[PDB]
Amino acid sequence: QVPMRKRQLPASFWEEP
Amino acid sequence: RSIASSKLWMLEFSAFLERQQDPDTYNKHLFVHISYLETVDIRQIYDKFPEKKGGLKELFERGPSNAFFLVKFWADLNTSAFYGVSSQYESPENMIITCSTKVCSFGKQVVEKVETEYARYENGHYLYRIHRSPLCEYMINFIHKLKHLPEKYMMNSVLENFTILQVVTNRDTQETLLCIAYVFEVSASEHGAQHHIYRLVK
Repeated sequence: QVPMRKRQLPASFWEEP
Repeated sequence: RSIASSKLWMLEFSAFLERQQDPDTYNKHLFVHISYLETVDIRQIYDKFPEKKGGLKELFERGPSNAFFLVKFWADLNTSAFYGVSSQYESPENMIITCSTKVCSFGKQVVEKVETEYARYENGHYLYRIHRSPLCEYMINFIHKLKHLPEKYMMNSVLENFTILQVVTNRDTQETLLCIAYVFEVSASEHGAQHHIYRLVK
């Protein structure tokens, strides 16, 4: 299982509005 | 701009808890709520959703690509009781559409619901609606289990392998009208439900 935060996602993905 | 393809536009989405105090008084708690868009490489999420047969990779390859979105929810879990889901769509065409919703644990489908919805004409366009559809038992228990985990790190760790895939289709032509992938976190104590919406590409 490759953790989601090591995948290439926009930084917004962990920035809760 | 919005969760909209050429032929369908999602106007509203919500999952809720409803309580009846007295015959004239109701209370409602929204778990999640939707009323320029960054992109996400769809290859980054393939393993979170089922493949092989009617898979997410197969669906995107057949396209159209302008119909594939990813929604990230920070869900508000801060709460006889009715658990429901409501959604509303708009289209410039009068069609008969089908909504397939698949709940997945570890990329493995676990619940599937198909629904057919018909249009109502309004001011030049066509509305489709799911109203107060009962949340199925798997989801209700999953929410209760989430709320019993010892800390938010365990809830969010569990939620990393929880996804929902929604495919909306024209029932006649079998064209994909909207495809939405849902990923989840728990919102941080007094933040309320929040979301980001992404276009899925490549």
